[PDB]
Amino acid sequence: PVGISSMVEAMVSRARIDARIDFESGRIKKEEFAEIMKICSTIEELRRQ
Amino acid sequence: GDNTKWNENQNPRMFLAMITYITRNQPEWFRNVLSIAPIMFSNKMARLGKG
Amino acid sequence: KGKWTTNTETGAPQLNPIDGPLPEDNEPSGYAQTDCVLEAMAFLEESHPG
Amino acid sequence: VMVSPLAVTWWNRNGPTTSTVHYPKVYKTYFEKVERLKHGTFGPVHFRNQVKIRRRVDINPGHADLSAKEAQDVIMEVVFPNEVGARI
Amino acid sequence: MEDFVRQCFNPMIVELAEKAMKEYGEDPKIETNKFASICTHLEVCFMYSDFHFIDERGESTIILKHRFEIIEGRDRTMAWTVVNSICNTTGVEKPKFLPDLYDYKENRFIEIGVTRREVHIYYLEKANKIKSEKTHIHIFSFTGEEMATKADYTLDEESRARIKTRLFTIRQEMASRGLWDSFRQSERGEETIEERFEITGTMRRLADQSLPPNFSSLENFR
Amino acid sequence: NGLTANESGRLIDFLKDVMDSMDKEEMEITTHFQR
Repeated sequence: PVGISSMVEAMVSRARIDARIDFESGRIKKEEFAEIMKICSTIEELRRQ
Repeated sequence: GDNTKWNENQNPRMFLAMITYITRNQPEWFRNVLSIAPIMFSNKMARLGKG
Repeated sequence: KGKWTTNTETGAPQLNPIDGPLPEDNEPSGYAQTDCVLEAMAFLEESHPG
Repeated sequence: VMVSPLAVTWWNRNGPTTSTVHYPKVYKTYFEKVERLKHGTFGPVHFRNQVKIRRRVDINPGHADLSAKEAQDVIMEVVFPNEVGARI
Repeated sequence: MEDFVRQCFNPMIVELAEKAMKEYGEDPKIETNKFASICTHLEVCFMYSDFHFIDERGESTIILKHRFEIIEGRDRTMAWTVVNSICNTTGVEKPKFLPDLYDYKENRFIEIGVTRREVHIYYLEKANKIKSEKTHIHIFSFTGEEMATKADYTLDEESRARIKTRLFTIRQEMASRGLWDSFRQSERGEETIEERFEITGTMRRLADQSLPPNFSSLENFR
Repeated sequence: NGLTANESGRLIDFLKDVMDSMDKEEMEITTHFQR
């Protein structure tokens, strides 16, 4: 891979996009999508500290 | 035939001259980057093993 | 049989045999002539232009 | 972890079995080699002076006339479609 | 002009624009009109996205699923992978050029543009540049002129009016600063910086001692 | 040591960084000692 961005930034971006796509496809229930989104928010906030 | 002391009689200065001639009429940055390696090899220090 | 100098940056002795005296015996020598090597490179370029 | 060779053999006799149907398709080159060999026909052996010339030959019974870049693009499209990038 | 952009925008917008502009190897202190254009672009796109969701059935929702997915403000790699993922999951073929955002209710990539000039000229320019018929196009104007494909406004009238007012007030603020007339937008010329590799400092000194005996500097030997 | 010219990832950038480091007046290193 090539990129100036840090690991966590690309990781969280990919996580959000994949989560949204998977939920849209209907392969995952709403509870799992909400939980992964909450954990992604947790990761983003911990990234700052 | 075979060449004796191949790596002892080759001078980094001569490689610098060869690289300078090869890179004639070329951008200055390219000549510099290509010719720096012989310069570094000319002023080289060797560690004396473990002891 | 070369030129002894003292590096101004590392402060270490350095030996420069380029353009040194031509060999007088068959023993190994490090006295490579700049003009001869440049001539060889030029003739190589001529034989294989470009 | 650090394991003994015995473990491997154990897996080969007590490990979980899984279906293996894509393997002939995925490893298509090797199975092409074996299938070609099994159907070959041999002839007489001629004892005579052999003159061998050193030449550049292509060792690839199966290839689609692709270089490294094109092959990489196709492989990315098939295996990693989401990571292909700008290429079309 | 720089300080105005920094202070009259949300920190996220300025940070994203600065990172994206740096990602191309250009110094922000040099280019400001491009910086202003990209930051305004990010602001307008975020407003075009913020405060629109999709309910369970799949109708409009205004304060959950996000109706608009943003593509700008990201590295080439991230943007391209999201474009590919959306194209593969939904079915709409991806375009040769990077769009601006994507809507799931219409399941289509929509372009967003904000420019001082009239809507018609830039609309024609973008249409003939992207050369796309399956991607929605939306062009706004600093003076309120705004139009989309077949005059189809995806956003509700209230949202469009809010975005137009935001654009007008930012334009008024730049005019108050006095540099509005000297902004005139900008376009990416893809300027190529000449490669430079110079031998200076201690290295140069070393280069001066790595020559045959009858020379005193690298320049003379060269 | 405040030498971040190689962030681009290009080898030539790393060479520029090496030259700049050689131009530095002082260098800082980290050493591990166990006692």
